[PDB]
Amino acid sequence: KGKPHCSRNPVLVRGIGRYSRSAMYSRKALYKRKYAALATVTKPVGGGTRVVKLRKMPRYYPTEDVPRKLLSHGKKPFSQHVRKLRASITPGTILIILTGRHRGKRVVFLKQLSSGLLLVTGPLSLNRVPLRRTHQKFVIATSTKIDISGVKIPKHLTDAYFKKKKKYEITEQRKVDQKAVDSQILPKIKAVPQLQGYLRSVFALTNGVYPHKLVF
Amino acid sequence: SGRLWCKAIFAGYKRGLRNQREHTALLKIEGVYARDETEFYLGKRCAYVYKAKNNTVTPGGKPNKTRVIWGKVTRAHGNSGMVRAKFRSNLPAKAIGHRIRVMLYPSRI
Amino acid sequence: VLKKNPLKNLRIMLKLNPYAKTMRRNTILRQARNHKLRVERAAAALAAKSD
Amino acid sequence: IAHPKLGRRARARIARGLR
Amino acid sequence: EPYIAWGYPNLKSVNELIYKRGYGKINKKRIALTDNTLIARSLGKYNIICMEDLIHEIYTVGKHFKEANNFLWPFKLSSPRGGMKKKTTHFVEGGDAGNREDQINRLIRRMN
RNA sequence: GGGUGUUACAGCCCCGCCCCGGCAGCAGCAGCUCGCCGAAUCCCGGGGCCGAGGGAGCGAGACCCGUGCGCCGCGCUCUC
RNA sequence: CCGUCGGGCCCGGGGGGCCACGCGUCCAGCGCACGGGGUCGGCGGCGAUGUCGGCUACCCACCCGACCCGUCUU
RNA sequence: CCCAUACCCGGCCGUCGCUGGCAGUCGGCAGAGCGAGAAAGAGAGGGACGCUACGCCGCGACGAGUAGGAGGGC
Repeated sequence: KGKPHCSRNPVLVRGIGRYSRSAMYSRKALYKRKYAALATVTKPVGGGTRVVKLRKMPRYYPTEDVPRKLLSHGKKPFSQHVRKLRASITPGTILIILTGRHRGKRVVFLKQLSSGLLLVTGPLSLNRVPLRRTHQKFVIATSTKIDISGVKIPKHLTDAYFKKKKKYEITEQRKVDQKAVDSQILPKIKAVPQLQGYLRSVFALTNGVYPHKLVF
Repeated sequence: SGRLWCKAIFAGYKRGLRNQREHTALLKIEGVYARDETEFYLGKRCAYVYKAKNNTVTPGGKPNKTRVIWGKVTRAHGNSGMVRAKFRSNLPAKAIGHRIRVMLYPSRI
Repeated sequence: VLKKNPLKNLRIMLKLNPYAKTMRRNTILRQARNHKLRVERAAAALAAKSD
Repeated sequence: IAHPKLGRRARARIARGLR
Repeated sequence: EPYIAWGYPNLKSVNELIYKRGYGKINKKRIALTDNTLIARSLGKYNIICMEDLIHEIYTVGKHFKEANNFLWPFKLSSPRGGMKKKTTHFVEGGDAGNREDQINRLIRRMN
């Protein structure tokens, strides 16, 4: 019995510990600790009693089967993956959607979701975009920001809250969460001159405009 | 309600002087005229958009007459502005000198 | 067996050269030590250019 | 210690080191 | 001399060649060195039981170099990334053939 | 512009004594005045192409029949 | 006698790192993973009379290549 | 900076080599191993596939060709 103490040595580099395996021995107090070394179920029946067996043999065999495959190690299912992020895309940046039906719109980033998709939400009263997921790949991170460090984003919204169901109707659940978050961002974007006018615009490329030549 | 791609001319295939390898396309994007300017465009998804006679189903739309060939920018070519692209189908030769789009969405910004 | 590069792939190297662990456990504490000592001398020079 | 045929008696001292 | 480009290798130059391109001639079969029990199985009669031993025998030419060096398959280096100067003439007269004494380490970094 | 000559109201170069005068610093983010390198070398990011192979076993073992994340290899926690 | 970030498990004597850990006598299980070759226990669209797919096999177009075979003959 | 059928890496076909491996499918007459750097002993007082052995399987290396020779043609 004992509370599990967190790992002593911090990760210096991925794969390499900060302390050697000798200093580790002198660190866990290992010097003073030398440890010296179903299926049958009986059920009565109205006679006698019969002994049922769990998981009886299959009743069908295919004419041939595929062999079991070898075992790899590094492969993890998607839910266990590590979710990266561009360092420029901090909470408060203004993004630009590039692929969806809301392309060209200067949408406002709030937070990261557990699936790596960005919870981006331009003010619906400005950009006509709701609380929306968006893959961070298809997004240009502009160098403009707003301090949304005091905004209270709900907790019940998650990668299951924006998951498609299966004629799309706006639930009242959406509308209450919409105006709740817009009631906190809309004061914080009108604190900057022309900022609400900026988001109402749509991004486009004119003649002589080269994306590599310009910078965001 | 605006353009969301950069203009790019399909110059030719990756050729030698007496052999051409049609699984690679040389792209000339407007404005970029040096290798150091191509760093922005590496990996960007490109598209040769044409239109034909019969109708084709459209992702998120009605059957139009336009069709595309999707590709991507692989690596910078030459010493000034050109770049190599690789498409899912080797580009038809009747697209030489025609406008193909390079988008922005696989962006590293 | 798919040959992996011991220079790129760390634990392939440690399967062959187990001393490379402490070789690389050092030369990082040392580099984070000389980078520390460099910064202090660069900081102490700005105190000599004022007085 | 790293010899099979004539290091058996040697590395029995380590086996008690875990004990 | 017109066909080779030789020189004197560096300590790092040996490490990269044995690790990245090291293949042992085990039973007349080119086999990669992904495990030390492939060396110690064949070179164990010369106290070489690891790769650092095998490098120590090659780099510091010892009295078991011959069995050690014949154990390694000839290195299949790649084409020189960066381009040669001139394949034909001697290194002294601008070319690349001949004894480029210490500069052979630069050639390895690109070909390896 | 020319003449003169020795710092003059500019500078340049050489010798010795000045602790190799002293002080930074150092093959220099004055990101380029000129080298060769890494057991005296490590970190990090991006782009491109590929994923061939498919019964590797673990443990109760004779006091028991389970489980298929398993060899090598690195070190994590607990039995303080 | 001087020199050496010398060599001798840096000979012996008066803050940082060590694949160093039993007494005595003589001269073991759980998990993480740069680990014996890819997986997802991740998703999205369009689909009944005009659309979907058909490398190839029919026609046409284009870029690149490409002189007519058999034979005797250096 | 450009590219050869050259070199490196990866896939697939075939040939060649290892005169390679497999009769061990040894199951309540059972007890699941012989990848192990080191001349020799796990010695006795209910359970997928397979192995047309002229079959199946694993490693390496290699591949131009007239005259000509041989082999295989479900």
